[PDB]
Amino acid sequence: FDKIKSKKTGIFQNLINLLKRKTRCYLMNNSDSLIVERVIREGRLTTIKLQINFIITMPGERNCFLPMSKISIALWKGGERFNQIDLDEICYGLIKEYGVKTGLKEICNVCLFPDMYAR
Amino acid sequence: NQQIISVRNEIQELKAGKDWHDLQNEQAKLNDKVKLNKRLNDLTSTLLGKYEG
Amino acid sequence: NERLEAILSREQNLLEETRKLCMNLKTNNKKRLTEKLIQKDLHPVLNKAME
Amino acid sequence: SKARKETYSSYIYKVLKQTHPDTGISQKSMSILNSFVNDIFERIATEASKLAAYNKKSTISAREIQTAVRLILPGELAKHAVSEGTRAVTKYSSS
Amino acid sequence: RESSKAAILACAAEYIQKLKETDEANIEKWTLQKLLSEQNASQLASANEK
Amino acid sequence: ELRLEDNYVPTSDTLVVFKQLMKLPVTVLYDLTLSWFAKFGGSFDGDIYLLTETLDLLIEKGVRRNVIVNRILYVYWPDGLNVFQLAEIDCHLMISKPEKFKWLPSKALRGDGKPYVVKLQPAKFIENLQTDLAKIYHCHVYMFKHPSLPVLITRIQLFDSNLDKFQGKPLISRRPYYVAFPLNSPIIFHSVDKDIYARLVLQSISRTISERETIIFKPVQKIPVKSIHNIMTLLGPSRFAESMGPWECYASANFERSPLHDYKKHQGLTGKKVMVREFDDSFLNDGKEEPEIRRLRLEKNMIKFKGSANGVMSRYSSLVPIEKVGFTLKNEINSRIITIKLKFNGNDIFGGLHELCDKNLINIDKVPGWLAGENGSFSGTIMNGDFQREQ
Amino acid sequence: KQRKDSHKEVERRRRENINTAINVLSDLLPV
Repeated sequence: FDKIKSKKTGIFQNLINLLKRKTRCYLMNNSDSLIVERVIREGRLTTIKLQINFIITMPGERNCFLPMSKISIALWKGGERFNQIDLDEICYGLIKEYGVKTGLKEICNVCLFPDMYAR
Repeated sequence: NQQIISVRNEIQELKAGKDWHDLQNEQAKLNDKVKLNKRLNDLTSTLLGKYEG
Repeated sequence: NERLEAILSREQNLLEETRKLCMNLKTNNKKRLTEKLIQKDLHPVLNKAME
Repeated sequence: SKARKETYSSYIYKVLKQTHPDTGISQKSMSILNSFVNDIFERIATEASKLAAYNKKSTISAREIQTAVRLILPGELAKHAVSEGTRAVTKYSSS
Repeated sequence: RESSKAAILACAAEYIQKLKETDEANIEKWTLQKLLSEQNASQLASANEK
Repeated sequence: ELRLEDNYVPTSDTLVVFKQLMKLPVTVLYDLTLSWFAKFGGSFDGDIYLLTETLDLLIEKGVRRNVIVNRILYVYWPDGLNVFQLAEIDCHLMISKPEKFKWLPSKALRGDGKPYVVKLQPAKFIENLQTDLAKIYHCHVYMFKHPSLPVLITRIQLFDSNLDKFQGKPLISRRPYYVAFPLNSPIIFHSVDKDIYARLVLQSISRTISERETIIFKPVQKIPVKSIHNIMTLLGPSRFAESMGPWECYASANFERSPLHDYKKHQGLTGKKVMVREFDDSFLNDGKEEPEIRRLRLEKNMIKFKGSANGVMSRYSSLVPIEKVGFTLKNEINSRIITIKLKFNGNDIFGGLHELCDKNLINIDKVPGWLAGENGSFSGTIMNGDFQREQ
Repeated sequence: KQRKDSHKEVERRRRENINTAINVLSDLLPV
């Protein structure tokens, strides 16, 4: 549990470092989830909002007896939440391809920087 | 009696090969990658309008 | 003896119909790789995983 | 553990084969006939050596056994017994 | 580490043809790599200029 | 359809089976024959109790084994015994004299190259194997567990019809074949024969075990092994496998006791004693000696060839004696590769080498592990200081 | 004719098999 908490904080701090100056970002929920944000220029001051979760669960009930962790993400454009099934599968695939570290940095690249990215 | 044993041995030999496993794993990877590309293109367009779902 | 002939024929036909699927899968995989995710619609994200 | 037990059952069965070749023996009957010979052996030998002690002679011998058997057996069986003992010992000494 | 001479010859032939087969695929992969790399470079240059 | 049943009678030579029967003691004969009459009866007239008292009175009179064997072969079952009894006698022979039989190992593998831990319920296996084999040959199969090991053993025998003969209609026998299965391991043990019948058999086991995913058998060794105990020790699911030779004490695991064990008798306080080694090579150079240092020299040889000072199993007999091993060293000198191939033969190679070490013909400190006995029963090539089993 | 399976024929099969191995190896050579 101690080492996994340390790793959790490490992943968050690395993401914060990779995003801090280009997009200010707010760790919240007693260090469990963080928020990032950029203003889309397609529309006049169109905002895009993303927040991520890394929850650690202590054992006791239903497979093993060890502490284990979970990742999930959420996205909004203009306050409008995007359907969570496809977003979760995106999180799943990109994390599996690039791990949590580079995978989540790249999730933020996708979600907070599409306008650059169209081609 | 010889021929039956020979053909049975060939039948057993075929399905345990490395290539038979590798091709299926590769096909699964292709399917995953194409689905991921579809989803990424769809969502980035949705972020940028001009989406035409 | 003729019963054994029949058994031999059965094993041979099932062997052949199982054999063809390997070539089917190989060609299908090659074609799908070369067309579906090599054309220019690839999301530049997956460029790293693809290389 | 269990030590090997003395028995005459093989000889009893063999003499029954000589008498009635087609006949078998029950286990209880075989124990009975195994006890027969030991009982007779004792009640002959004790009387014979007691008679030897009456003679005040050291050796228990053929005459003592002959006298003991002819004392203790009923007479009709005793005649056969002494005749068979005498002919058996004679056949032996003729070796 | 084969021992018998016949096994040695068979393994040598198999190894030879396997090397020959591997070379062609190794050659083929590079063209796809070139395509992907130039596509990524062009995409990034378009990103920079736009 | 063609599956046989226990009441059928095969044909064979009577004298050979008589000689086979003579190996067994009297008591097992009594038990086997009582069971046979109980299940099948016999030509003899009388109740089993009558049979019981006849057999009894025969044995307390001290009759010889020949009488009982002749009775069995000529009055009780004069025309010949059933296939079941023929299998049973061989079962008892194997159990009584295990060292007379030879085995080979075989490893079960699945598609991805992983070991396939075979787990077997006997009923499904036996019915499936019988149905698979009956379509090609007439087969009787008998299955049993070893009295003192966690192994299931199977005996397979094949029959065919008829040199010339009229309408007697028997089926002539053939040399049997054997297979064994440990409870939870990827390994299979089977007899040493390469006739097409054995190939058909082994192929049938490989076909029938699967039931959910394909399975194939890959041999791991080319030289047979005797004494099913030994091959079980070497390759069965156990602690000794991959801890052989100098590494046996971990398989024993008695050196260490559980942590909550008492303090004062924990061996750490008490310790032990050992001998100091010497490294400048004085061996080839050359009673002027005293007991204690010689004692610990012998202990050094003991552990180098046995792994424990007390010498966990004479002082030379090893855990599993090895009859043959072939090694092949490959070393690089001045960019030139050099081959040395050693071949040993005997009843216990490493015990003999240990004896030579005791007689001081070989230097202990320069005996490598592969020569000492680790990788036991595996002939192979050594490169880069790492053993590699021969293909 | 003469029936026999011993020396003078059993070695021929071994020689032929090794020769075929040599031939298949040689077929792959550049020259």
